[PDB]
Amino acid sequence: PDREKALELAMAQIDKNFGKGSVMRLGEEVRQPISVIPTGSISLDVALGIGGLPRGRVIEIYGPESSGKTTVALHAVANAQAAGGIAAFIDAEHALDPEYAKKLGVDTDSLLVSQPDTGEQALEIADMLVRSGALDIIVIDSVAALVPRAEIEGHVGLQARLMSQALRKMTGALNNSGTTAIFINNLRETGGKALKFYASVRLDVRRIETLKDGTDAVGNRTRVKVVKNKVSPPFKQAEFDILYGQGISREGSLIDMGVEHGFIRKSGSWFTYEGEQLGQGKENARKFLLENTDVANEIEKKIKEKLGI
Ligand SMILES: Nc1ncnc2c1ncn2[C@H]1C[C@H](O)[C@@H](COP(=O)(O)OP(=O)(O)OP(=O)(O)O)O1
Repeated sequence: PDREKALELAMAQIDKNFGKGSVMRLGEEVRQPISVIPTGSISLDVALGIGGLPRGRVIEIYGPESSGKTTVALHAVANAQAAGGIAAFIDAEHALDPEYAKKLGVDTDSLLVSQPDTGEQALEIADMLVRSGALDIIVIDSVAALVPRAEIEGHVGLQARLMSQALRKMTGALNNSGTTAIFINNLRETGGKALKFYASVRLDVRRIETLKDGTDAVGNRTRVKVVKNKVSPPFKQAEFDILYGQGISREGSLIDMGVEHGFIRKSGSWFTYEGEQLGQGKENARKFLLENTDVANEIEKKIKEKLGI
């Protein structure tokens, strides 16, 4: 009684019992469900397997201070908006900057922003906003800031239940609503034990290295390791460039990928897309595509095919 056919026989018994991707073969490039939201990072998009954050899924983006977490999230908001979506930001950090947001594609003016007082009020006005079935994406700034009713008033219990409760009720909510929920986490190098088991995707955003280009510093090179993923196979990672005051670099992203995929070449550190050269050094080819969007288009259109959709 053949293993191969005796494995899938039962391995299939599992999905049917515990969900879609409860058991995946790290090798499979399967792709049966989409309605995903581009993260504006072609590299991270593919690393996700479904070319973006699955909608209707609770997502967690954790990492140290100044890693790129929120930038990605706002980048998520930018797209879900630019496609006729309604985005809500449950600010509890009071740090969000419109000026930087708007410069990334966020229709600030028409962005719902609620500034809770208690961790409970936050998780409510959020779970409640989700139920209205109007939102497409909702991101919550600072899982840390979500402090309970008391504490704010006066070991003795924990907030980590405040998360299990609202998450229990809210996880099933956005499930049949199609509203993807981003939760932003932080520095340790609590309630994070409940979210770690609900998120259908959990990204680990660490700032791999500092971008310079001969002046002071512009942005940073960020690396993201999708450690949990129930839509596609996990453990894949991606890198990209985040320029100070401009966001993620689509242009420079097309290059990193362009070459890693053999569409552009590198003789003497001189990037060139078949026949016509771009320039020496990366920060210069980035400045090349930054002007001619046609040449960058076909390059974006060539990589779009080379991989899953
Ligand atoms: N308001 C802004 N104006 C200009 N550049 C900014 C602004 N906010 C952030 N940046 C740039 C410089 C930061 O080094 C870079 C990455 O920061 P961010 O992507 O905000 O990190 P982060 O999201 O991991 O930190 P946090 O824990 O607060 O979410 O974005």
